[PDB]
Amino acid sequence: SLPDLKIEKLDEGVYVHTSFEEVNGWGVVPKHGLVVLVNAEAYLIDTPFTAKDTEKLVTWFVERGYKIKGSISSHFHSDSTGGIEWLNSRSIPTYASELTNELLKKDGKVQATNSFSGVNYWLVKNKIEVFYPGPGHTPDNVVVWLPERKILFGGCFIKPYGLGNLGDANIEAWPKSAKLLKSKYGKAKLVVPSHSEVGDASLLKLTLEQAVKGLNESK
Ligand SMILES: Nc1nc(C(=O)O)c(CCc2ccccc2)s1
Ligand SMILES: [Zn+2]
Ligand SMILES: [Zn+2]
Repeated sequence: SLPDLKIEKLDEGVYVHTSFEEVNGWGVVPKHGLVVLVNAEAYLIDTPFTAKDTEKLVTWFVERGYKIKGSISSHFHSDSTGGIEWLNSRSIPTYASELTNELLKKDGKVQATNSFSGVNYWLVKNKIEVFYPGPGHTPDNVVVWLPERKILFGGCFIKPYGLGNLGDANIEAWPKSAKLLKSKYGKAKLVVPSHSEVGDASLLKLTLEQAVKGLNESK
């Protein structure tokens, strides 16, 4: 009996969707993703945990005149991919990196129907960019950049106050990856993490600090 899916305007044409799980040992965890509008078309940046919540989310925007053109999953964990099966079931195109789909397959999960590879990928040319900084929270994690309003979705890689679940993490690489991300995206106006509140580009420095600290206090 946890809070319900929330949808909230972040900037013009950019919405944050927040869904909720109770995870043993952590308590209630929020999960943020985005819905990005381009004309009468909406793009999901990460899916909620469940089919149910992905249905709610899609319907919210359809009922407002938008076609759901596709969704992109920042990494293979359920908090980014839990809605792929329902989106596939609706013939909404789903995008994940080639590395994420191979991890979905190995984890016994349904994969995204469209895959991409490389450091930079345009989901929508000059409007929605995907960037791979390196392994960190997971081997596959990517971030999503909106050049318009200078908004960076960092997924579960942006971890300003603690790294979270390290089961699938690479703590060796994470400081390397986080320095790179800070370098590329220092001029972001807004940075959206998966599990804490939106902030500015200082969240990139905080993440780098948390990655260094986790490497150091790993010995
Ligand atoms: N679905 C969930 N993802 C994660 C994750 O680490 O990405 C969870 C751990 C909770 C946590 C999140 C942020 C900072 C500290 C702890 S739960
Ligand atoms: Zn994760
Ligand atoms: Zn997470």
